[PDB]
This record gives sequence, structure tokens and C-alpha cells, in this order.
Amino acid sequence: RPEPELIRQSWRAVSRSPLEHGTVLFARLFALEPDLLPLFQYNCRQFSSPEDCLSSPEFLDHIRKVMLVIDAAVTNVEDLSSLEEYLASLGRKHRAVGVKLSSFSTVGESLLYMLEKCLGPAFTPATRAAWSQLYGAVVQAMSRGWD
Amino acid sequence: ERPEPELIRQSWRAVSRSPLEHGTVLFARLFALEPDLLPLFQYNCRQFSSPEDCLSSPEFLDHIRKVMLVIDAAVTNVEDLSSLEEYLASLGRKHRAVGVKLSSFSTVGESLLYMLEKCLGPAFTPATRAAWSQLYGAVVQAMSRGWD
Ligand code: HEM
Ligand code: HEM
Repeated sequence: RPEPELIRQSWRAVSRSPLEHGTVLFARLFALEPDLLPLFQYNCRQFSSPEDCLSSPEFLDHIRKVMLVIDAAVTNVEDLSSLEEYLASLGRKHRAVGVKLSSFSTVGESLLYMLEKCLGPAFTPATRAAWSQLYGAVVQAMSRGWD
Repeated sequence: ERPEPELIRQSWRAVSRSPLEHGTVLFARLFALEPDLLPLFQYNCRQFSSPEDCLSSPEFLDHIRKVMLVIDAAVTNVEDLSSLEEYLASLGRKHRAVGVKLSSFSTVGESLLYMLEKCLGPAFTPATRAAWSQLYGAVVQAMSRGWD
């Protein structure tokens, strides 16, 4: 299990303003994997129109949802196995809308970048490792959707 | 037995056009039946006066988003709801821990049907009503396991 106290304490820095911190995660995501941008712009096209996609209700609602799923991983940090079936269903939904499984690895890198910006020196190697472990467990359960 | 998938998918698309409004409908009905559930969302909205101010609290609104995500998962796995059984039992355990009485989940069922009836109107046909009753029936059965 990822160290529960390290996870809970560090998550409090970002969890209460999910769009402020979530937009940081997604800005990093696009800087590391620019090719993801057309996938969101096309999703925006389906919802309404692609203009101002990164300010759109569907794009910001998606950030809120990513932050909510990360919060569930935090509240279930002691036994992440219980989320496995929920996450497998979410992973299968992503594959069905055309998201690459490899893009989830960039989300992990972006999650660590967002946390470090907020925590600075409090983001110790132990805390970074805990988050690496927690996110690893999340992406592993979501990857079941690729079965 | 198994909730008719197309009736579930079709009706859920309509309700997820406005999740915050429709989720608020579900909780408004639930609070009219069991007003004592509202304080469970007041941990950062500590007021006995005008407690409706707390329906605009982030914890209440994020919880609506959480409820919609769970239903979204039940809709995605509508062809095999047993696939969510261990997750739902753990989710049941979490609700028992915050102090939700097991009987309050029968009231959630009534509130869900009320919410679906309000937003769907004539589209909430006897067949669509039966599919949602079967879907909630399966969800609440797995959730009840969290009480042991
Ligand atoms: C890897 C980068 C990702 C991309 C390109 C992506 C894309 C999408 C798309 C296109 C949708 C459907 C429409 C929408 O909700 O705006 C979606 C839904 C969703 N995503 Fe993502 N997503 C990604 C990562 C994630 C991650 C990491 C999480 C959670 C940890 C997440 C959670 C969700 C949720 C909860 C939904 C709603 C699914 C549903 O409608 O049932 N997404 N995502
Ligand atoms: C009487 C009805 C209910 C009450 C009073 C209630 C109350 C709560 C409270 C107090 C929490 C903990 C704080 C929070 O995460 O927001 C919570 C969490 C949660 N609730 Fe509910 N809830 C109810 C119904 C439901 C239903 C019907 C669903 C799903 C269909 C649901 C899904 C969730 C989820 C996903 C969590 C997060 C649990 C976790 O962190 O793993 N709730 N609920």
C-alpha cells in the first residue's frame, strides 16, 4: 500500500481547489504529449464547438472528474483493491472513446509535476514514491479495460 | 432480471445532459423524506440556520458528481453488474462509517426513481422504470454487504 499518512497530508495541498491544480496537471500533460490536444478539441466539437475547448464546461468537468477519481484513490489508499472493478470500467470507457493507454503514463508524470508545484520541499522522495505507487495502482486497474 | 441495456443507456444520456441539476433533484427528494441526512454534508458548512446554503457547498456538489460517477459505472457495466460487486460493497462500508443507516438506501432508491420520473417525463415508461428498479436493486444489494 502507498504510505497512507504521506498520501493524505500531501493531497490536502491540492484537493480543495481541484480546477486550480487540475488545470496545472493538464497544462503539463499537453506540454509532454501535444498530440492529446486534438483528441480533446474533437471531443469539444461533439459537445458544442472546438473553439475555447480548454475553457469549455466538458473539458473542465473532465478535470473535476480526474481529481475526484484521484480523491477516491486517496480515501481507499489502505486497500486500493476495492477500487479495481470501478477503475477497470473507467479504463474500458476511455478505450471506447479512443484514448491511448500510453497517455495514462503522461498523466502520472503530470500528477507528480502538479503536486511538486504546490508542495515544493515538502514533496520528499518518500512522498513522490508514495504517489508513484498510488498512481501505478490506479493505472494498473484502468488498464484492465484494454482486456 | 438484467436491466435492459438500451433503455438504461438511452435514459441515462438524457439525465447526464445536466448532472448537477438532476443530482440536486435526487438529493432534494431524499432530504424531503429524511432531512437528517443533510448534516452528513455539513462538515464544512456548520450552520443549523438556513441549512439549504449548504446545498451550494463544494462537499455537497462534489458528492453529487461522485454519485453520478458510480451510476455512470453501473451504466457502462449494465450487461454484467456483478463485475462491480466488491467495489459497491466497499462503497457501502464507507457509507456505514459516516453514519448512513442501511434503511436510508431504500429512500435513495425512491429518490432516484423520483429524479428519473421528473427529468424523463413520458420517456419514463413502465419498461424504463422496471430497468432502473432492477439496476438500483442490483447496486443496493451489493452496497448492503458493507453492513456485513
Ligand atoms: C489519459 C488522458 C485522458 C484523456 C485523453 C481522457 C479523455 C476522456 C474522454 C474523451 C472522456 C469522455 C468525455 C468527457 O468526459 O469529457 C473521458 C471521460 C472520463 N474520464 Fe478521462 N481522459 C483521460 C484521463 C483520465 C484520467 C487519468 C481519469 C481518472 C483518473 C479520467 C477520468 C474520467 C472520468 C471519470 C470520465 C467520465 C467517463 C464517463 O462518461 O463515463 N480520465 N475522458
Ligand atoms: C443517503 C444517501 C447518501 C449519503 C448521506 C451519502 C453521504 C456521503 C458522505 C458523507 C460521504 C463522505 C464524504 C464524501 O466523499 O463526499 C460519501 C462518499 C461517497 N458517496 Fe455517498 N452518500 C449517499 C448516497 C450515495 C449514493 C447513492 C452513491 C452512489 C451511487 C454515493 C457515492 C459516494 C461515493 C462514490 C463516495 C466516495 C467514497 C470514497 O471516497 O471512496 N453516495 N457519501
